[PDB]
Amino acid sequence: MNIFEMLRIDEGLRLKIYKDTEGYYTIGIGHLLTKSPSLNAAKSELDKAIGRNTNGVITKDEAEKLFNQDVDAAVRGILRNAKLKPIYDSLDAVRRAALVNLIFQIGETGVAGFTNSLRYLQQKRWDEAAVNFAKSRWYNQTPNRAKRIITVFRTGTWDAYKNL
Ligand SMILES: [Cl-]
Ligand SMILES: [Cl-]
Ligand SMILES: [K+]
Repeated sequence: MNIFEMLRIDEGLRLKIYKDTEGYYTIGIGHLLTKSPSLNAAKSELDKAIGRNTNGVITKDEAEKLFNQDVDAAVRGILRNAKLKPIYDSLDAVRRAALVNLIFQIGETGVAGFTNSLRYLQQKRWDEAAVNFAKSRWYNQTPNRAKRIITVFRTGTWDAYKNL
């Protein structure tokens, strides 16, 4: 198991523009295209992303391409976040992956309300952070996925992703 496989399990793989759980235009492996309700706009974003005139459908390889970029950028931004880096730095590999996954999903803006949960992680108070993470819109709107992420934050093992 690793961040790519993990996120690959959580976001799936779709080669054609689709709407995510929030109803936004996305493609590939959870690659958000825009929060705009306009399909054209989404398609434009796609075109900008891939670097060609696609008409909403991409190849597997392309999809993977944007996914690599996505993971990398997420990590990179966590590292540029003064509030985030310390957290990340304090965690073991598995847990870090959970953190990247979370940010890949909700973004820094998203991660912004997790202050208290992040702190419990920092203090290595696993169970408490776990309870805390659950009290959030994030958990409420994507409870299955949240639950896995949370088990990883709590346990430090990939058990939750075993068998998926
Ligand atoms: Cl992009
Ligand atoms: Cl879910
Ligand atoms: K998805």
